[PDB]
Amino acid sequence: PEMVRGQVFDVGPRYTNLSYIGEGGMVCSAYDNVNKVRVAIKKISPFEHQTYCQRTLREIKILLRFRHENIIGINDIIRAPTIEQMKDVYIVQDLMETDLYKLLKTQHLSNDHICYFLYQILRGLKYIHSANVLHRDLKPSNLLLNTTCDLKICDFGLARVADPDHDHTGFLTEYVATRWYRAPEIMLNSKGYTKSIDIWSVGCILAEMLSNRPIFPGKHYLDQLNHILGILGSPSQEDLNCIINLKARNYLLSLPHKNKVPWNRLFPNADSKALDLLDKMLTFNPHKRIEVEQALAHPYLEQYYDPSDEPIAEAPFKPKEKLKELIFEETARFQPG
Repeated sequence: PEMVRGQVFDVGPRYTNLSYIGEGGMVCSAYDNVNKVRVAIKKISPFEHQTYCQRTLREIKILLRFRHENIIGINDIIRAPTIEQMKDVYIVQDLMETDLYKLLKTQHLSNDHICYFLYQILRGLKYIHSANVLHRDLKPSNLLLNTTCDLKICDFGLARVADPDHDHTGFLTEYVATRWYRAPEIMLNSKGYTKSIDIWSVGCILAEMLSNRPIFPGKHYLDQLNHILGILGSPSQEDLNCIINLKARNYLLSLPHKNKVPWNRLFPNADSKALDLLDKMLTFNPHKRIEVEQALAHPYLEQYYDPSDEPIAEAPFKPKEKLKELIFEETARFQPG
């Protein structure tokens, strides 16, 4: 049994020469003796918990169905031959040089790189959204990059089927996405069941690519809205009229007027077309926010835009013990024979 930091990392004879990558459960790289490339392997041990089972099953199901150049695939899944003996699952994925979190911490991005990264994010997102799926946790660290800057979206653990008719909820209740990338409506009146949630996150990522700093670095859940409104300025009457919930609307009406910070002041070196797109992605009113297909068609991305090479999904998506069986069944295809 292969060990890494005194923990079982039991990936069998196919995968040898392991290195600790990080405890995201545990991630290691390994040499794939069939394909003769190094690969990334994630040990998952979810079987005690409803929620870990749920996220693991949901994610395996999604990644196995999706097939897209800008979405991480599952290459293999390793587990014991029986439910009884299955205590962990190993997911094998392409080893990627880096991720956009890592890259932003150290590397200035040229406008060509920002454009290309944005294109690839949106291309992948077009596919996701076309499958009626919301990623719901887009952020730099979930955007993987190889040495030639090919980008792949990962981590669908928090994804959901879109459900715009049931999106409404009360004020300060919802926690969807990672804070800095969370759309204002999540705090106000949204369960994050609409595609606009992901576009907001992409907007935030784009801003972060322009400056290497998060645009809305909320210190905590509540501060996040302070940041958003500090840049977007006070919502318009029309946008407030769109919020029927009184607690949310009256909270916003209670705030002192704040003016918009012009994007070309926040990002003086940015391409003007990039800022135009950014503006459209970081629109306060999620109904007015650009959608993924419009974003791909924006002038900023004209060098790459090619709808015929921006595929959509063929097959949109519509207790723990049973989830273990479903995880066991979902991973069956990877067993010998």
